[PDB]
Amino acid sequence: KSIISYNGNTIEIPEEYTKQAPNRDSTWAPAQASKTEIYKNNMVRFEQKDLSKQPMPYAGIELIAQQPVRFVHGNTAVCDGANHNGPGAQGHPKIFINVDAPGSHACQYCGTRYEKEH
Amino acid sequence: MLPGGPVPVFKKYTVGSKGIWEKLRVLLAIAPNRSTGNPIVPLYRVPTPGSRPEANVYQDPSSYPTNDIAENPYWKRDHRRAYPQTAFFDQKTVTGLLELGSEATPRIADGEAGTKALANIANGGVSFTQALGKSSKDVIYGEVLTVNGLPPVAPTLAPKQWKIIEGEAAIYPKGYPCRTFH
Amino acid sequence: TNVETVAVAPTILRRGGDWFASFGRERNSGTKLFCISGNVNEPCTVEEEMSIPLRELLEKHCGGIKGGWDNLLGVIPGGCSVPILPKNICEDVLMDFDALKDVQSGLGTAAVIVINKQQDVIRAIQRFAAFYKHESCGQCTPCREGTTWLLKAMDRFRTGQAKEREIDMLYELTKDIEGHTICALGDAAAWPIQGLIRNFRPEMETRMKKFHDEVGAVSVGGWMKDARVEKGKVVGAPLPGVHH
Ligand code: SF4
Ligand SMILES: [Zn+2]
Repeated sequence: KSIISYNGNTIEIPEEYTKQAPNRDSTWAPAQASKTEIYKNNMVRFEQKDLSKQPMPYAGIELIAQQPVRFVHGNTAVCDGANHNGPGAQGHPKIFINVDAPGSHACQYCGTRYEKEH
Repeated sequence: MLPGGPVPVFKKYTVGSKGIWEKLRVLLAIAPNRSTGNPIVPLYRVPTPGSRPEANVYQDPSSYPTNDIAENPYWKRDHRRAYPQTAFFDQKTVTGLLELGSEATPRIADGEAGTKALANIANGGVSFTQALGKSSKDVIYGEVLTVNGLPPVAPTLAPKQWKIIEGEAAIYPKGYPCRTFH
Repeated sequence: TNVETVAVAPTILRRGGDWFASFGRERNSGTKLFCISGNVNEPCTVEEEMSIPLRELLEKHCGGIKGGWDNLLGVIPGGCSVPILPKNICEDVLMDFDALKDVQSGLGTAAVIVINKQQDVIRAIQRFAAFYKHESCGQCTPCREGTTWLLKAMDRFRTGQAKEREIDMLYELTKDIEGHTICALGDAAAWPIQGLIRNFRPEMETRMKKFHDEVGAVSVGGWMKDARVEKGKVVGAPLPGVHH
């Protein structure tokens, strides 16, 4: 990608590093700065540096859309992101989701979805 | 021996010598009791803290009357909102205790008469020196000083009667310029 | 007013009043329809003077108890809004407001509900709690919530899924309701469980021991040791009452 600097020059950056994350291009929030506006404002400190080795973790908004929906019999689904493998809580506070309404419903802490069997 | 040593080597948990080298060490040691100080690898810090079995059975500890679920109201074990007030006593509030008395030893007239008697002192009606001179012997010797007439001493909450240990129990022998108090 | 309270009145006025005072004890005068029901030989509806003994009412105007007077576990003399009575106190207790009040009960609509020993009294009380849950108007906090807690507890005590100290917890839960409501339905939702606890405690404890032997150990709240939230549901333990 070729990003135009403010001072009239250009900023060449390869495509693998303009993506907001290795699994998603676009931003997932209105106030999020896109990588192009980042570079365009901060190339003085990116110039001789290697972009392969900079931190580029995966996004969760796309890895949680992949997770299959869960189902239940009733107007409630209980969630507690508990490991069940090691001791202690290790999860998030118990949350009872209402699932009577036609669509899926997600926990507010984790994005796991629940539905009323249909 | 005393309750504080000396103790041998085979009860100290240190890495020592073995064989002829032990005989040589006990020969060439100022005090053969003493240890190298290197801990014993099989024991010290084993099992490692990140592999203790006891963490799976662990549960948050508690005490009975506070973990009781039925007759355990908080307003009985709320010790913070029961905090003792900071009392304040200016000369006015002290002369009233002198000219008058106290709930334990009243000397006050009944009715609105005694009420205005309190009121005369609430304002500058009678002074502290005036009621110090108007105080009979039973007042002072029994409410300011002691019954014996002596003044009170700086009180101690938790008194300490000291005692000296000398000779064999003492931390240091007699010659040294330090001693030992119980 | 109650229907009967005005329905009688023309006759009390026509006929002089004093004879009505001649019925019953000093402050509990007159006649009172009694709707008997339950495990009685002959369920009936009858009219009698107040201060009549409970035992004559059970034996004469009806067919006595089904199975004999000593096949009696308890009796409820005012409907569900009144604590149950034990057999010891049904031997000589008059059916008036005062004496029933003197045994920590009361006369309601004078509807007697009888219960033999072949019955699960705990099933009767949890049913009354499910009723009051269904009839709470949903306005004031203690009835909205306390009734559902009481149901969730009584459904567990029915199978033993509890500890013994949960009964004293339950007594406190009723005291969380007994005076903090608007209407009287909150007190009426409390009292029968106070009467069960006061009298028939060992049956509760015995069902609990029966659970501890037949299923497994239990903690506060009906959580066992293998209980877990797996995939939106609790799986490691039975769940009493859930039907939805
Ligand atoms: S106690 Fe009475 S007023 Fe309050 S919520 Fe229950 S039914 Fe309604
Ligand atoms: Zn969740």
